[PDB]
Amino acid sequence: AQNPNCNIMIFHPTKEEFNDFDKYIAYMESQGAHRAGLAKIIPPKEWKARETYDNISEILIATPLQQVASGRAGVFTQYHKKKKAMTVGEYRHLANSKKYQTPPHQNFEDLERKYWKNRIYNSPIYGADISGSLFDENTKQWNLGHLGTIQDLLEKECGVVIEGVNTPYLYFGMWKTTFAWHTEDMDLYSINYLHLGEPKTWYVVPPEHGQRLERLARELFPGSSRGCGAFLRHKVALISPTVLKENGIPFNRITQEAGEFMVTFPYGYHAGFNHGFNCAEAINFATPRWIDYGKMASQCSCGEARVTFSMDAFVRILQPERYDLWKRGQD
Ligand SMILES: O=C(O)CNC(=O)C(=O)O
Ligand SMILES: [Mg+2]
Ligand code: NI
Ligand SMILES: [Zn+2]
Repeated sequence: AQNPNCNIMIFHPTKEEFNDFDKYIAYMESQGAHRAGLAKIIPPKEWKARETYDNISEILIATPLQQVASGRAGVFTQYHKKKKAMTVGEYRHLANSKKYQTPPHQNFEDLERKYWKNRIYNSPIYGADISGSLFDENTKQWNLGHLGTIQDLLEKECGVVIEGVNTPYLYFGMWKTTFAWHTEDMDLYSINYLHLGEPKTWYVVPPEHGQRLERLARELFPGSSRGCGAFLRHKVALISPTVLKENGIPFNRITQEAGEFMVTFPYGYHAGFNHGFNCAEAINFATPRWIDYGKMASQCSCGEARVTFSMDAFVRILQPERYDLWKRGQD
């Protein structure tokens, strides 16, 4: 078995190897990359996403989210308080202000220490989940707006045509902005490109050990767990690396820098934080190997998780027994 310790793997495809996206994912999996739940892909030196980032300041962040924490430094939840609209240029200025800017630090490990010590005492503002793309239309390789759609993949594998569309999302971050522990909708893959700015640190649990994280989460968030049998789908719970190690949960960590891709694999729980002002693009995708994960994915039916239009058909076709309950949760 390749990669039996479930380490995060880093790949350096050549320009030739960068042509065929699906082929390269399958190659990474042949080397055991999926066992980690997360891989890094450094693009060939000949590649670029677009020419410059000089003209992005007028993008609108219609609903910036202030991420308010509750709990203790290593075990907390966050809620999202909606703020007034602002442009990317306004948000960048806010991220760089004394109130929000990254503190002085020695290296990524020192900043990580500071994050986990102090995150809860601040409420950073996250420009998350903005439909759109920063890839140039002329970028032919690894262009996250030109991937094969998940509806086409399901149709190809299973023979059933379904409604729905699959488009990317932009994330404008600042110091301490946080993504809570989660797997993707329907335990899909994700791919994330860090277009510009400061790094993003990731934590990940191997898919074969995801249920160990779920059991810890139920213990640590006992009210949330009574409320919903899949409450990590709410995307509000944080647990630090120190707490995971104390509880024997297998995990890994890595820092993504501008110009790098990350891929999350089906049922790979992940969480993390941004170092300072940045902009990432991400989208979900599927392969043949995903179908079995999609058929077994948990679902939230309590009402909280509320998701896109396109998840309806995935539940309907892959999980017909669960469909009626899940849809009630949507309504
Ligand atoms: O960048 C973020 O805030 C969150 N991203 C992801 O969870 C992802 O790309 O799968
Ligand atoms: Mg602009
Ligand atoms: Ni994700
Ligand atoms: Zn729920």
